[PDB]
Amino acid sequence: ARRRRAEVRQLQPDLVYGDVLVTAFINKIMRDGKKNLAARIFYDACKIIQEKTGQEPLKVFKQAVENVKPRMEVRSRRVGGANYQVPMEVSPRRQQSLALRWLVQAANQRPERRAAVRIAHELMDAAEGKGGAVKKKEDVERMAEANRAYAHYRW
Amino acid sequence: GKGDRRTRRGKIWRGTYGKYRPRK
Amino acid sequence: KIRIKLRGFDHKTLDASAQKIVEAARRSGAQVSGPIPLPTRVRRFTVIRGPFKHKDSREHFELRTHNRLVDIINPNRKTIEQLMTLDLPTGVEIEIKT
Amino acid sequence: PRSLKKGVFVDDHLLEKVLELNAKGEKRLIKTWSRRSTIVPEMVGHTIAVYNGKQHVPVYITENMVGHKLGEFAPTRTYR
Amino acid sequence: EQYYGTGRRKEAVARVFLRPGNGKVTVNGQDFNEYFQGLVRAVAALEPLRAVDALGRFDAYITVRGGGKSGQIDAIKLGIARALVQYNPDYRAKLKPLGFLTRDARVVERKKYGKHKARRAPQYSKR
Amino acid sequence: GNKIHPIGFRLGITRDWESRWYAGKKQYRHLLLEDQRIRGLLEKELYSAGLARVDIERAADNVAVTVHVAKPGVVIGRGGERIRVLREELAKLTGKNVALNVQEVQNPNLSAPLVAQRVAEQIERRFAVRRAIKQAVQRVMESGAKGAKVIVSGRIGGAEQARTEWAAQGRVPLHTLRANIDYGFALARTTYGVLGVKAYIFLGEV
Amino acid sequence: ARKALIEKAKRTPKFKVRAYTRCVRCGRARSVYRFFGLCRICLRELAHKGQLPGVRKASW
Amino acid sequence: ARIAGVEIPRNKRVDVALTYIYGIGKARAKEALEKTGINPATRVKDLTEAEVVRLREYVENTWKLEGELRAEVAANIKRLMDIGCYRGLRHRRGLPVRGQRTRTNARTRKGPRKTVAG
RNA sequence: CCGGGCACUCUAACGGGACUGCCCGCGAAAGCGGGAGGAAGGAGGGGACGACGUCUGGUCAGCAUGGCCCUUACGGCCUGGGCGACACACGUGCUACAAUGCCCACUACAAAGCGAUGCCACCCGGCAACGGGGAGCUAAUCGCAAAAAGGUGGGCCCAGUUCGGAUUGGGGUCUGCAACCCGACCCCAUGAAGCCGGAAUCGCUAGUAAUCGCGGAUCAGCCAUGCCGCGGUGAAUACG
Ligand SMILES: [Zn+2]
Repeated sequence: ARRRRAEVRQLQPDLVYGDVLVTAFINKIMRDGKKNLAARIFYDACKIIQEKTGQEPLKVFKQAVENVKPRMEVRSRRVGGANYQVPMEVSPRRQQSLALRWLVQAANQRPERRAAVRIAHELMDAAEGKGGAVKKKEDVERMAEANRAYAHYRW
Repeated sequence: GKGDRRTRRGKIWRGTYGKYRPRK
Repeated sequence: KIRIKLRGFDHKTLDASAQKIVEAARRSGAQVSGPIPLPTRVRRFTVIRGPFKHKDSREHFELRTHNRLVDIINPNRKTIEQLMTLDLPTGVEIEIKT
Repeated sequence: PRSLKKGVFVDDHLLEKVLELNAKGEKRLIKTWSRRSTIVPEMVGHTIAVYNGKQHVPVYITENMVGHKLGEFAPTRTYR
Repeated sequence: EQYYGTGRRKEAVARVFLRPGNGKVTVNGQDFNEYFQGLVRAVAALEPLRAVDALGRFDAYITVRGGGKSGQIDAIKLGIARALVQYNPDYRAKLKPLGFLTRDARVVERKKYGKHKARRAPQYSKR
Repeated sequence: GNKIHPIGFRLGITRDWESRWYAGKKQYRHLLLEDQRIRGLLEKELYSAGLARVDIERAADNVAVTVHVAKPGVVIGRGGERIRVLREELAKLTGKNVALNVQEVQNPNLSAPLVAQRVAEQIERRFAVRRAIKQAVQRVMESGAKGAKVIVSGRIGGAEQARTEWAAQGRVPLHTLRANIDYGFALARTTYGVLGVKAYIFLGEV
Repeated sequence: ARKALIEKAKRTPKFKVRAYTRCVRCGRARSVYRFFGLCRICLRELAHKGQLPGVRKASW
Repeated sequence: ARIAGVEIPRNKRVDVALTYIYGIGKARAKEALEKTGINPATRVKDLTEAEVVRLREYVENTWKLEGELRAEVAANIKRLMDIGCYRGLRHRRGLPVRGQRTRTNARTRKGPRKTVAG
């Protein structure tokens, strides 16, 4: 991005819920190219909440995920002494993706054999403020602020 | 797994025929 | 009724090299089978430029034997004469069958 | 592991001057380089002068030492 | 009574015949849900006939063959999105914003020397 | 080197191959064997007339030496004299027997290769290294040429100092894969180390 | 490569298991293409004009 | 359940539960459920009394195993020793035998990396 | 499939289409914001092409080529041996550590190439590599080939495990004068390390990375996981 600020890729509206950001999630499980399996993988961890519960995973991903979405983070920074950590108001598109870059990561970490489970079972704990991901997100929302000791370099 | 000479992808990798790798 | 194959080296040489072997017989044997295309097959060699090391630059080399067809439909000796040994082309060769 | 099939091969440099030798209690240490000839039974008594690419080496053959090829016992290069 | 709508994509021919009233697909046999095995991404070819409401009102005969199925659902897609205007060159309103009318540029690249994957360059150690 | 060879770069674009025969396969490997067995001499002994292009005709058994030669006369020979003393060497190989036919070359000062060996003979001459080159670039230049370039290399005057001396004029656009050009290369075995020279010639263009 | 080895341009080895191709001109052994019976080098500089009819600088 | 020479496929599908003998691999594994005809699936925890006996009886008699097999091999090697055949020569120094380079690699038949200096 | 018919695919061969021209805002202008319509853009995407010169970069084992030097030999000829060692260390990769996985059974879409004692449909002996006999092709119209991933059903249940296949014993097919030194391949057995890798560190901005599978050349068969290409499925992200 040294010449042009670049431009964001946009996608199709899930052949299901009718949303695309989820296309991403469904693709954040996508691994190796086989979104085929991953297609369902997500989908099922839904009808396994319509099999394991009776509330369509709409506010789950929603109200939950957006929580796993870091309201603020820390970064490096060099001057005359070193690369001092800096607290700064996170981005949207960043905060955003990190929702999933964290779901699918600490979500496949949870030991529940089949992809599906870990999936459903994660959105779960997520849509409750508990379990895997939310730590990191917080872990850092917490990291930042905890490092509020740095602001001389504001940004 | 790819060297399991005696498996599908085994003879399907090395690219050969044997007991496990049939004709049809 | 008169199969005429002719692979080649040039696209409209060959193409034309027989395109003279067409419409005459479209008023002699009855008609023709038209200037028949036919998918062309190729060869390649891409090799290491200059000996020793380097490699990575081989440079590519094609070569096409463009198989072409035009087949005159139905003889008639009028056909056999209407584009008989009534030849002309050089860059191409021909296979005669029926 | 190993394989010959229908028509095992014994070099007729030794196998040849082997059949003849035998006729008196076998010869007395053949000299044919041939270290690529299947070891054969009747020999069992001889001694082989097989090459080493520089050297010729002793090999009093046996029937047990048969399913072999003269120099599988003829160690080429040199180690420690 | 009859209309048309061809379709190519990523290398996959696929004319989308259509004699309205409904729209039962018949790709090389296997009715719609048999050729492309209910893979989430196959309910996308007819996607165009879904923002026009024709869907259950425009019968069609879909056949196709040319490389790989992931694309075919897109190849065919063209005509099933092409039909609604072929005969109805009016339907270009609830057509455009969806670009189901636009061709699919995306294609495949090709391996040049000093490479592994048409771009995937090897590696070196210390430098 | 960081260049190619426009001749190669320029084939189906403006320099149609020297050889013509088709088919190939069980064939090709020989047709281009003998083909390259006639060059051993042919356009070598007869270079003293036009060692330019050595075009070949064919159709199997239908050999030919459409060979182009500037000096249309150290050949043909009074109605057909050399055009035989050599058919008798044309068929000293060709079991197909060719229809040999010397070709009338125009201003040699437009025939790159010609110049190459030219300035080359004119380089074995020790005679005006560069000056000749300055001449060359011009001859060729004024003799119609729209561009002209010559490039001797490796040792000069026996310079124990290997070097490459430039020289061209008008305009010599290569990259313009189209405008058509022309090239040529020769040599010069020396009492100090064989070297060689190029020879380029842009022209009408298109 | 040199002329101390043209005992194959003939093809008469001694067995069906001996035929070091030898490139027409290059004459070396290491790359003797078949379709042209010469060398990978030969392929380049020659085809580089009209010494490989039917050829061309391959691109696509 | 002890089938072959001191062996015990327990709670694990008889099929492979047999490849638990220095003489059985998934090849002979089925050639058992054959001349034996036993329902291959169903764990051993369901294996009848005369069934265990048959393969027991068909396997112990049909192939040379464990003790016998093990030490039989000890011989071949023990063989290639006395006999100058290279094969022996290699088991002699504890290094590859059928056809490998030995500049590098072969860490398994040569043992754990023994570094030096140069 | 036998007619029957080019409207459709593709076939190789021509030419048409895009230029910031139209749309409207900034500006002196280039042109930049966005839109119109367009199959498409603001150089559609990918190549082929690498300036005057640079390090005396690389090769005289391609050949050539100035000269130095041995010449019953610092040519050669043949069999044999070596280039393939090995206490080790580096480079690039293959395979895998697995359950988004491995395995079996039934079914489907690749494009580009390739084949005359040369690829080889089939019937049939063998568990098998392969053998014996044989249909069409001179190759859009026969075949090498079957694509695999994947879809469907089902076997495994978190195990150094039906993961993974090193290594090793034994029998055996094959080219071939000959596979001990060193040939691939197939069958049985054996089944090793490896539960994702210290510091450090390599690739890619899209149909690319990733994953899957196909052919090619040299080539008797072959140490190819290499190389040169095709294509199937198809991301992430770039504040600055
Ligand atoms: Zn050569």
